[PDB]
Amino acid sequence: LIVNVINGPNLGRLGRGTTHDELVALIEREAAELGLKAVVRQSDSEAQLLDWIHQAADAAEPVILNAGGLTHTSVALRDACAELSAPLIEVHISNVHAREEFRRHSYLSPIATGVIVGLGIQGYLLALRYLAEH
Amino acid sequence: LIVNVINGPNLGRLGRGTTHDELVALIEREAAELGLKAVVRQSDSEAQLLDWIHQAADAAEPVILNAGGLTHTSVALRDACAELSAPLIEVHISNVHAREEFRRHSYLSPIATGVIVGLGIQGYLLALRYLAEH
Amino acid sequence: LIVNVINGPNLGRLGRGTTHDELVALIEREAAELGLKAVVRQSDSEAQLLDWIHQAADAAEPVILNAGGLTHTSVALRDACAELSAPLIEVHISNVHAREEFRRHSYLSPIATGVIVGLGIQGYLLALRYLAEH
Amino acid sequence: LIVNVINGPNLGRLGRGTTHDELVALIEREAAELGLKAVVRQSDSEAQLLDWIHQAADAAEPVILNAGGLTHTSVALRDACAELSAPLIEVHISNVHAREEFRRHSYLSPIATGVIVGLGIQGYLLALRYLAEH
Amino acid sequence: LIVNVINGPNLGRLGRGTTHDELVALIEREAAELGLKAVVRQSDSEAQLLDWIHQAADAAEPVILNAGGLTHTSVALRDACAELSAPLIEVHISNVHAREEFRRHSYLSPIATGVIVGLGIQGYLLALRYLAEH
Amino acid sequence: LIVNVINGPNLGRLGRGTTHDELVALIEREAAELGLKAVVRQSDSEAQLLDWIHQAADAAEPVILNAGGLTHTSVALRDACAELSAPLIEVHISNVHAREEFRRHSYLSPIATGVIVGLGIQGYLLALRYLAEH
Amino acid sequence: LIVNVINGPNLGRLGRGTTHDELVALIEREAAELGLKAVVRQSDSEAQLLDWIHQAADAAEPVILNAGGLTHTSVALRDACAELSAPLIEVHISNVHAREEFRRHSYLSPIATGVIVGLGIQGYLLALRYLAEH
Amino acid sequence: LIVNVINGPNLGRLGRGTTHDELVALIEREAAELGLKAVVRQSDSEAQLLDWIHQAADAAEPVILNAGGLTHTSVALRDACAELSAPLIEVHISNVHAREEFRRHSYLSPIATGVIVGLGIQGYLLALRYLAEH
Amino acid sequence: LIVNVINGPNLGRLGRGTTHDELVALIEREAAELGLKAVVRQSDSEAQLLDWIHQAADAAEPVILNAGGLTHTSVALRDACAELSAPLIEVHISNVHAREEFRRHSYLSPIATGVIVGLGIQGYLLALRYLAEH
Amino acid sequence: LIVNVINGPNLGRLGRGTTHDELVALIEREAAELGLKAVVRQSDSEAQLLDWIHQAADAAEPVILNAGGLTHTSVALRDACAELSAPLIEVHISNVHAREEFRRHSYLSPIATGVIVGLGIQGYLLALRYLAEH
Amino acid sequence: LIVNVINGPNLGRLGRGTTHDELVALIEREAAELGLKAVVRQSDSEAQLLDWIHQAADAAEPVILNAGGLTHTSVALRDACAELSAPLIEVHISNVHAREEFRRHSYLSPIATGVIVGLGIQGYLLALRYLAEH
Amino acid sequence: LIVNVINGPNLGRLGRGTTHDELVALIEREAAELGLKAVVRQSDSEAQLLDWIHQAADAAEPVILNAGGLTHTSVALRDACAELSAPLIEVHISNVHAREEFRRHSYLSPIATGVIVGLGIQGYLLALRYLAEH
Ligand SMILES: CC1(C)C(=O)[C@@H](O)[C@H](O)C[C@]1(O)C(=O)O
Ligand SMILES: CC1(C)C(=O)[C@@H](O)[C@H](O)C[C@]1(O)C(=O)O
Ligand SMILES: CC1(C)C(=O)[C@@H](O)[C@H](O)C[C@]1(O)C(=O)O
Ligand SMILES: CC1(C)C(=O)[C@@H](O)[C@H](O)C[C@]1(O)C(=O)O
Ligand SMILES: CC1(C)C(=O)[C@@H](O)[C@H](O)C[C@]1(O)C(=O)O
Ligand SMILES: CC1(C)C(=O)[C@@H](O)[C@H](O)C[C@]1(O)C(=O)O
Ligand SMILES: CC1(C)C(=O)[C@@H](O)[C@H](O)C[C@]1(O)C(=O)O
Ligand SMILES: CC1(C)C(=O)[C@@H](O)[C@H](O)C[C@]1(O)C(=O)O
Ligand SMILES: CC1(C)C(=O)[C@@H](O)[C@H](O)C[C@]1(O)C(=O)O
Ligand SMILES: CC1(C)C(=O)[C@@H](O)[C@H](O)C[C@]1(O)C(=O)O
Ligand SMILES: CC1(C)C(=O)[C@@H](O)[C@H](O)C[C@]1(O)C(=O)O
Ligand SMILES: CC1(C)C(=O)[C@@H](O)[C@H](O)C[C@]1(O)C(=O)O
Ligand code: NA
Ligand code: NA
Ligand code: NA
Ligand code: NA
Ligand code: NA
Ligand code: NA
Ligand code: NA
Ligand code: NA
Ligand code: NA
Ligand code: NA
Ligand code: NA
Ligand code: NA
Ligand code: NA
Ligand code: NA
Ligand code: NA
Ligand code: NA
Ligand code: NA
Ligand code: NA
Ligand code: NA
Ligand code: NA
Ligand code: NA
Ligand code: NA
Ligand code: NA
Ligand code: NA
Ligand code: NA
Ligand code: NA
Ligand code: NA
Ligand code: NA
Ligand code: NA
Ligand code: NA
Ligand code: NA
Ligand code: NA
Ligand code: NA
Ligand code: NA
Ligand code: NA
Ligand code: NA
Repeated sequence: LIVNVINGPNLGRLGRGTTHDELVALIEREAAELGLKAVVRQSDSEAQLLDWIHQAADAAEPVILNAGGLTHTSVALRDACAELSAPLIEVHISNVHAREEFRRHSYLSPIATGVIVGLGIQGYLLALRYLAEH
Repeated sequence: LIVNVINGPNLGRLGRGTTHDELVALIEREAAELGLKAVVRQSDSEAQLLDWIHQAADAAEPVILNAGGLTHTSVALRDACAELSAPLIEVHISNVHAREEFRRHSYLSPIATGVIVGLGIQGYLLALRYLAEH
Repeated sequence: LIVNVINGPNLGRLGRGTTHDELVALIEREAAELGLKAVVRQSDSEAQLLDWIHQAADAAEPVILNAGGLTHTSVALRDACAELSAPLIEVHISNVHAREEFRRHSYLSPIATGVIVGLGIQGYLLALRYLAEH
Repeated sequence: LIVNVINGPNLGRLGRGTTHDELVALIEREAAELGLKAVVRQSDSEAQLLDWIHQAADAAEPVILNAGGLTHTSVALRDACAELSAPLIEVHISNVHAREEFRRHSYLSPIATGVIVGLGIQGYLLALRYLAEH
Repeated sequence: LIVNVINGPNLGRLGRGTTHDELVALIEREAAELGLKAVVRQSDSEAQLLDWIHQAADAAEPVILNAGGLTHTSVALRDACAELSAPLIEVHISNVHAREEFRRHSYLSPIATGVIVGLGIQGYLLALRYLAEH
Repeated sequence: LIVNVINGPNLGRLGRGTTHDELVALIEREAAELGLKAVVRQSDSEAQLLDWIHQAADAAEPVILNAGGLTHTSVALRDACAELSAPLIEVHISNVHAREEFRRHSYLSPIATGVIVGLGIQGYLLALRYLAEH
Repeated sequence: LIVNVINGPNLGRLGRGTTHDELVALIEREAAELGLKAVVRQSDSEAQLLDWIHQAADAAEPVILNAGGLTHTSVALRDACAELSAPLIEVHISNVHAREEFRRHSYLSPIATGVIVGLGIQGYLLALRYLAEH
Repeated sequence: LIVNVINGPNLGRLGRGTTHDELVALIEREAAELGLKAVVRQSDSEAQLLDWIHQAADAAEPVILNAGGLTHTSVALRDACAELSAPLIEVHISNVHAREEFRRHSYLSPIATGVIVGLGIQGYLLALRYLAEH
Repeated sequence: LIVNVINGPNLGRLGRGTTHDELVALIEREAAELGLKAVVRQSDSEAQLLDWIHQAADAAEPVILNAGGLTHTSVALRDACAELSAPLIEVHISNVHAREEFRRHSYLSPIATGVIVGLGIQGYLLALRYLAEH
Repeated sequence: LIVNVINGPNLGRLGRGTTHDELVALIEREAAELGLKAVVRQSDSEAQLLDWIHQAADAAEPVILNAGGLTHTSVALRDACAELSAPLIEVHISNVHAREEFRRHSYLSPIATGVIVGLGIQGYLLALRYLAEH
Repeated sequence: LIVNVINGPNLGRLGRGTTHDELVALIEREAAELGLKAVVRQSDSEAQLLDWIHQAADAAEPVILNAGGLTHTSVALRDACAELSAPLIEVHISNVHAREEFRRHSYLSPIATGVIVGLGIQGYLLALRYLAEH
Repeated sequence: LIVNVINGPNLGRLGRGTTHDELVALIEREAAELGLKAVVRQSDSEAQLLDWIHQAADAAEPVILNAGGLTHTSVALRDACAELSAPLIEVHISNVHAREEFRRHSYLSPIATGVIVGLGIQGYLLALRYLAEH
């Protein structure tokens, strides 16, 4: 039923095409179509992201996570995500493999159920659809 | 309209859960639902895979590619895929980031539109859905 | 007399065996037995940890620090800890050397007085005992 | 006209020679002499630094940035700084090349207009003078 | 009841502060206070160290081990230590992380229960106290 | 009073914008304004550069050095520069961190007082101003 | 009873001492002496090797494999070999450790039961003898 | 007299400027002018390339080889080429040193007589001319 | 006629399945069957192993060597083994390639005639059989 | 019309077979046959080589360059060569890929039109022929 | 007056040219000529070498040390040698830089006064002469 | 009879203890005592050093070479030195192994007869004595 979509640093700057408010609206609409409720949250603060992941761990709710630059750098976020019992889908809007070498390593991928990159904002919608069939 | 799904070495051994024939049937059914025609092919021969990629290049048809172990090893396959003008979506059934370090490098990812890993056979269906909306 | 025990990200999630509140109680009891006063604080926010380290620097108070994942990643925390004049003991509950390779590097160890790993929550109590004899 | 000077973690601890309040006063005085207005801000919180960089991006204002330890570690800060359209000058008080090897890599340098290191607090004043002539 | 304390090469040269004979006396006194019997042995010969570890394996006795330079170099010692069923605590007098890079790798740490470094000879006494509570 | 500005290989090719003769004129004008005398010299010969550095060592005169490609390659030049007692400021016109990886290492930076990169020819003028206040 | 001996690229060129036909005859003779039936096959085509490995997986038959240069390069072959339930013995005629560094890594060794190198064609016969006693 | 020109994977796709059929015609014309007979063959199959190299080894005929992506990846092809007694000239149309780092390593170069890169299809003609004078 | 079997550190601990005394008995029985005399020796002391290798060098006798952890670490043992004129077969009971990365390098393999790993104690018997046919 | 052939350090020592004077004569003869004028120069001085490259840049003349050991070491020479507008062909007499690993990296190759190695002094003549057809 | 010459593993095998007994005689003769007394000792046992180094530390006597393979591998020997107050000269008979890469690193060189390699047994005599003038 | 002593960049700056003129005098005196003639030359120019090495190659005269920083950087100097038929002794005044890591690699050591480091100016005199006995 409930799916958490958690966006990390700089994702509030989307579109400055699709803005973060637009993304929320798109996700909510898709979720309803699939019979799910999407809770979409964004923060530039690692501590706030950690708190949202802790809550999803306690509730056994799935998480779709685009951690922004913290993907590549945060062991703390990995440690929190490792506690999740429900699925964790990592999403990147851009194809990180076509950019700098440092973007090709993720602390999150090894502990995620799966990873979608380079499909733009549709990545989020495809992750929802995976969770609805699972 | 037409989407090519190309599976590389050892993918004929799926299920020995879901068999390769079953996967073909699942993909075909999903494609029809989306208004697409899926052409699904599998080979253990790099040369045969190259030929199928060349044909998709000449026809300007999108490709969903699970190259199996060649993902990690074949520059020749990368070179062929670089010629494609329509989208290229790389799919892995397993989460390659939760396995050996060598599986975490792909010669294909940098030249793909995007990459889906770890979502099992649903990865193929989600890639179809991306192409139908694009 | 006064010893600061500072716990970083995810340490509030201990026990979800020993909870963080239990750990506080254990530390306080041991401190009193040794003739010390323990001030035990936890935060998921790097900025908050930095502030507590700055205060210990200004007061010339010893610090027992379990920085969680920031151990492996934060130069900022190292820089703050380098200002401490009293002893700094790094503690990890788990044996970081029996886990992923990335956990085997610490930005803090080179600037600490010493390091205790893998002795569970007793590590904290043993660090207190070192400080009481020093 | 307006230049933002942004100082990151631990820079509030300057002088505990020149204190952070003194640095602000020095910068403001130099700015006025050059016909500029300097807005000088410091934070130990990455999220707060990100917000200030976002604002400078939206206003098309130049930034002089001493990110402290985040220089070496934060992809998130790089990503925010990449959005700036006006110049970005990276400043370090110390000569990072005469210290530990890890300080010799910066996530910011590749995206900065230029970089001044090792000239102490005069680095800030020299960066102002560059911006006044540009 | 019985704890073996095993010191490797060059540890007989302690104090030429605290000498190796003094260390033995300190350990024995602490052990008695904790209700334990400490058997403290030192050798510069890897073969002799191996024999003492084999005996502790056969007797299921805990070991506190400061292997000196062999920490960094001996796979043979690791292999012997891997046979121990009771706890193994690695101790270094100095903080190996504040010295040459080569001292920051240990063949023993991954197979130890835990590791104490940089607390001087008190490290041995703290390891005894861990074993008495375990 | 006297400051030496030493330019290495290929710097005579500046402008083929600002030519090397123009740069000399700009530097001389700025120096006079600051109450300094600038001696500006350029050579493509490492031996000649070494001789000029030796002379500045013997006279205890400050040096502003843009060694061109020798920055990245010459231990001999580092060794000569290490003898200087007065300040040494390394200047690069381009932002070397936005170019090939090999340009991001300098044999000179560790032994320089400070380093200015990416501010174009103004880097030289800013280095003069540092020396006038020091 | 049945053992498959599979030789990869360039092994048909043996002796141009012992030729590949001679090797087949030697293996067959040894197999009969041990009460086994040896099926010896060679191909320069990875796809053909994969097919033979798939068949041995389906039949639960042991495999003695000299993959030639594919040893060092093929993840696809590793993936096929990982499916085998009966033993897999890797054989090299030459001592790969006395040659180029690249020959000292094998994608197959980690998944093999064991590995024999440098014993010439007797390696094959010794592998047969292992399988007869197992 | 006879020279073999062997082209590997994707070289049949030349011109989709100069097509592979055109290249054959150009080579044949140049060969005749030099008093040579050129046998030009292309395949996307490693096994087929191996067979052609084996035949050139048996006939003691020179080889001009553009192995395409296999240059960078195939130990099997190196092993076959090592058997050649007549000269082996490696040719690349593109300048592999101006592309991705992975293209700057060749398994073939160490065993070739020489290597021509970046001179386009004229590289083949220049290799013929070398063989005619040798 | 005479073959030396030399076992290094920790091999006396075999079976605490097959014990070291049992292994000796098995080897002796196999040797007699092959018309050989096996001299089997074990030591945890590198110096003692060196002496036995020196004696085999002086007598021009073949050696089957399982150096235990010294395989991975001892240049001294390599240097002694390099003096042997008769064959040297390296044996490991376990498949070192399926364990830690550090076990995948041997100082001995490059100087050995050949290497058998992962075939358990039968490895020793197979090495004897090689020497009997050679 | 005019082609510069520039030889770097130690190339004056050719033949102490073909001497440097002989090479000049061979090149001049070939050039005339092709309708070109070859200007062949050699120096052991990097500064002198730089000057000759600067002149070829100013005249928009092609360069055939064998930089000797500077190939592997000089960023200054790369920087000068990057200014050339006409083609730059790098030539090595020896096959650098069959020698020490350090010879397999060139600072020049990425900025050259193409590279010929291992064809002896004919490499120079083949480079002339490329330039005559281009 | 007294100089210790300490030879490590395998040095007793010299000449099986100059034997170890001959070397002793040569050293003793040279020492007497210089007014010194040479005590020359050899062992294959690290523990024995450590003891001899400890004694030289306690007596403040200079040491000429050829540690054989332990040069490259023993931190324990480095640690003992670091205690010496009188000079320490490292000697190798062979030129270790012309052999395998692993021989080009020494744990001893950084703590030695100096190092002589590749001058054969004369290296020992030259080291004596250094000590006589110092 | 004749020995060349060649000093590279910055060696003319010795003593600004022993000056370069003093070193020449010391060497000449020692040479005469040994029945040799020493020709001692110094230059900061690589080209000049190359010329002196070429002359020693042509005359078959031994060389004692302290190349200064070029030791670590010049392939050209290595190439010239490789031509020498008489002995080549590399000398460093300082112990390069006790300094920066980059000083621990020499392009010259592999091609030298031997190497003396860290014995100060006596290194030169000891090298002369080696050549007199050889
Ligand atoms: C571009 C984004 C949002 C980002 O912040 C980067 O640091 C990251 O490498 C990729 C990213 O998460 C994305 O493409 O979604
Ligand atoms: C398991 C598959 C099919 C494979 O062949 C592996 O080599 C590859 O690393 C991952 C893979 O492509 C997949 O999970 O789809
Ligand atoms: C498990 C803890 C708390 C942690 O957060 C990890 O990131 C770290 O590697 C180890 C750790 O600090 C610990 O074991 O105390
Ligand atoms: C010393 C400062 C402020 C810092 O925090 C360090 O992490 C950084 O490497 C250098 C630094 O930014 C500086 O010198 O300004
Ligand atoms: C200093 C000691 C004893 C030692 O022998 C070193 O090799 C090791 O790195 C650290 C050490 O074990 C210690 O500090 O106890
Ligand atoms: C471009 C310059 C002058 C140069 O020669 C390069 O080798 C160097 O990497 C940067 C440089 O010194 C500069 O930008 O001033
Ligand atoms: C020599 C062989 C057959 C081979 O093809 C090489 O690529 C490989 O490194 C070793 C090899 O498999 C062998 O020695 O059997
Ligand atoms: C472009 C070609 C043909 C190729 O297939 C690449 O994999 C290779 O790196 C270079 C290449 O062989 C060539 O430029 O001829
Ligand atoms: C397990 C043995 C005996 C050993 O001591 C390890 O150090 C080595 O990596 C492998 C080993 O020699 C063996 O498996 O025979
Ligand atoms: C042998 C030559 C001339 C040379 O000086 C080497 O440093 C270089 O690696 C190769 C070389 O340029 C050549 O083969 O032409
Ligand atoms: C050859 C010697 C004696 C040795 O034992 C090697 O391990 C070492 O690399 C060099 C050596 O010490 C020597 O040449 O004196
Ligand atoms: C100090 C010297 C002269 C030098 O120039 C350095 O570059 C080199 O690393 C060591 C040196 O050659 C020496 O100590 O003789
Ligand atoms: Na929720
Ligand atoms: Na990871
Ligand atoms: Na999209
Ligand atoms: Na199709
Ligand atoms: Na890639
Ligand atoms: Na699925
Ligand atoms: Na407090
Ligand atoms: Na560190
Ligand atoms: Na505990
Ligand atoms: Na502002
Ligand atoms: Na970067
Ligand atoms: Na300042
Ligand atoms: Na005991
Ligand atoms: Na380890
Ligand atoms: Na202590
Ligand atoms: Na001057
Ligand atoms: Na450096
Ligand atoms: Na400028
Ligand atoms: Na079969
Ligand atoms: Na592997
Ligand atoms: Na054989
Ligand atoms: Na043919
Ligand atoms: Na190679
Ligand atoms: Na062309
Ligand atoms: Na014997
Ligand atoms: Na080796
Ligand atoms: Na067995
Ligand atoms: Na010209
Ligand atoms: Na390059
Ligand atoms: Na030639
Ligand atoms: Na003595
Ligand atoms: Na070292
Ligand atoms: Na000698
Ligand atoms: Na001379
Ligand atoms: Na070298
Ligand atoms: Na001296």
